[PDB]
Amino acid sequence: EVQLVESGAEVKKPGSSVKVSCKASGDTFIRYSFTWVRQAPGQGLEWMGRIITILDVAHYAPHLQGRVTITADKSTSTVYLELRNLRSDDTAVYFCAGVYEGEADEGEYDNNGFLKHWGQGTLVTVSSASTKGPSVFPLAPSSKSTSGGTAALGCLVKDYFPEPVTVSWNSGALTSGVHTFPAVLQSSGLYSLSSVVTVPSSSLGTQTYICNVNHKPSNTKVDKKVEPK
Amino acid sequence: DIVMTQSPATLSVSPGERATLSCRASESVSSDLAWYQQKPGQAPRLLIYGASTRATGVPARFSGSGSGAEFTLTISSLQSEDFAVYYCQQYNNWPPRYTFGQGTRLEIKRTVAAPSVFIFPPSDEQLKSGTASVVCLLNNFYPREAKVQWKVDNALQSGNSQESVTEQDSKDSTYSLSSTLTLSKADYEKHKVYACEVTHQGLSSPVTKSFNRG
Repeated sequence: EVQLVESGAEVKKPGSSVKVSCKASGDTFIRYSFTWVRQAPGQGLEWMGRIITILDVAHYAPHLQGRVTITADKSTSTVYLELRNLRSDDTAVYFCAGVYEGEADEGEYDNNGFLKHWGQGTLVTVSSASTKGPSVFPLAPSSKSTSGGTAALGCLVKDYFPEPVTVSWNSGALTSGVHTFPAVLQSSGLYSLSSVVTVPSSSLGTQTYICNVNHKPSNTKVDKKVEPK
Repeated sequence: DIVMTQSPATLSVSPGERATLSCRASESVSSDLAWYQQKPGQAPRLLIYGASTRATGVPARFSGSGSGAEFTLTISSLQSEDFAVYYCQQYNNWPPRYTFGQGTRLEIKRTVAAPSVFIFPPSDEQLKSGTASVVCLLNNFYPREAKVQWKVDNALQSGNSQESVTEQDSKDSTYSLSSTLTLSKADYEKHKVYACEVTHQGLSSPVTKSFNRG
């Protein structure tokens, strides 16, 4: 019963090359055939290829032949996936996936296409943009729109890169009744999401609202006071 | 060259009920067909393989049926945790040229809930930046189908703006749209009224919520 570990998410620029690692542990390495399955944001699984490890042979996906390679280091027990000539569309979460094959070290081999063990997934952003912390802008609580019960307000993390971004309200307390939207890619090449929390108006002016946005990539942690302005 | 089409692009159904998914294949893939389940932000999950055999440690409610070019992952009394996108994988040809289905979202169908539109103007600080961002939230609603329109000075202009629905929630099990008209500084100042028209299914009638610069 193996556990697959992957290399870190990498931000590569167009026309470049990226190599993602995948540590295989918990069982006999050569008894597994590993497959890389990529998935672009919003998109769905796309078979990238599979390496019949023990044999050290790997077959690939038509639309990738030439620009992709799958190799395995039996010594360190790792599998690698290399894509060269990166395009923007290559931007996706590259999954490492494996399946048991049988006493392959003994000649037995099921050569299974499905994937029983999956990796945590490694995200690769292939874009011409540059790493840059975000900028949080408070969303004035609808004081002249909603009343009587509760009012909704929030933040607007705009122009950040590469990804991803975490969000919490009031240092991490008011995480309830909040709808943090998936980021969105702007024409510039940057992303921008939004976080909101519909809370009672009678609490505007005592509980200084502050969304806590973090962006490890840029190593820029931001806090913004959402005063009922 | 094999195409795997999962007809039900989206399937809204309620917990306890029986959900059915159908994967359609180009040529015959015999029985080399597997089914996966993916939670937003998670590695897929091998449910069924070889068409009709569940993976070690998987709820018996998931039924794997089919053979040839017609497979079916039918589920008895669907479960709260059973919400996810489902994928079928074809792995019968050789050389290896495996293909995936395009998917199927097994969303929870509930009561048609109307959206409470909150229009947020562009913070002056953000305007001092060089641009303006008007956020028109659409809280808690269901059928993710919610057409929104950005009317600037009653101008149906439809362009510089970008939506973003949220996943199905936990408790409420609703969606929340988020349309954002990002204008300039010199053009934001060039327009007076900024309206956001939400035309939802659960909305008795169109609901325009706007504001005038100030």
